Amino acid sequence: IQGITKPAIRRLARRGGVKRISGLIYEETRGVLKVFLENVIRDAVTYTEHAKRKTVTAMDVVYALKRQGRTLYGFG
Amino acid sequence: IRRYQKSTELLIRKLPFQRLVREIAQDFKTDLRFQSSAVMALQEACEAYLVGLFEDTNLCAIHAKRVTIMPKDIQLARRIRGER
Amino acid sequence: DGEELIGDGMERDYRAIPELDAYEAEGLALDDEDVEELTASQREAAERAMRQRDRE
Amino acid sequence: AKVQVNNVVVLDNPSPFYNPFQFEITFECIEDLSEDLEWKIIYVGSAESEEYDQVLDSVLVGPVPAGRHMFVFQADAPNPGLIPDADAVGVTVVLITCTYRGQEFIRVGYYVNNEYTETELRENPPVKPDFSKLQRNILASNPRVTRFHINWE
Repeated sequence: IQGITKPAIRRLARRGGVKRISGLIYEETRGVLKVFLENVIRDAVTYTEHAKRKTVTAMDVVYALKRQGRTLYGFG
Repeated sequence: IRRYQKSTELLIRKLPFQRLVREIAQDFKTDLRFQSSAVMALQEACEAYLVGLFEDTNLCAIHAKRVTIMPKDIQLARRIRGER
Repeated sequence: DGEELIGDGMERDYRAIPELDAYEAEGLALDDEDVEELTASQREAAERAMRQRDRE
Repeated sequence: AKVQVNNVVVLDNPSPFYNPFQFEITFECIEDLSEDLEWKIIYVGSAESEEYDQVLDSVLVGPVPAGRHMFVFQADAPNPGLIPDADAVGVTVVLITCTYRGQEFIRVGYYVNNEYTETELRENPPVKPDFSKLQRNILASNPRVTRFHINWE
């Protein structure tokens, strides 16, 4: 999964509020995002097939993201 | 009053991300096109998902009175969100 | 201890690279044509087919 | 989403470690419910394995009238014997999960800070954790509310 880089991981962590990272964070973050992307894509692509299309829409992804589960910090 | 200067933010680079999407999507279904807004939605998802994951890792560290975050704090962040 | 994430070189990570900072044309849609959104029936037909794998 | 949790309130917090968990759950129902809602309270003993998670209680609710309902969930404290020493003192999680037809639609998680309330014990904690001097502090205003889109039939 060479798409995501060490600089990228750092950028994400800094917006997260992080101050220091273990060396093992880079290998770990990659594994996590590999799973996350494989899952959302797999579903979005199935959605595209079931609509009899070969062009993936934002709504295909929007629907696949509702399936994976979205989190919020607090209630509504 | 204080005025803010505006600027796009940089988490993950776009072109590498698009190539990553193509890689994975190829294994599920060959000869398959993406709308730009779809790939972007996929990126926005990943980026906010990982940023939130790190926010948990940050909060775990501050209360546990640590400086360095560990893969275990990511594992916890993943757990509280449902995945095994 | 681990890797420090703030200091001399913070700006090194946030340099603009216009050659990577934009999406490639290839792999994307050809035109801006209208494209059908899934009907509620196809949405369900999909979600059932997806629950299939989950089981194995 | 046919059932939607509006709120969860943490009742005795902070508290002694051994104190039973007290939550006040407010959920909303768009129509009457054919099946039962199952609420689980789960204490994650260790981030390393699911083996160490302790289901502290499980409650079955039904039949459910339409509208805003409110109840108080109270589970006993986890067994300190099953908690890996490394994780005992410091940050861990409690989960409140609800399932419909055995499908989880909502997970409300809380980060839990276990810490000794004495300076001397903080300066030098014991090799084996002393649970009777531990304070349990659920980080209540920082919940991780995750919603999943499931089949409602």
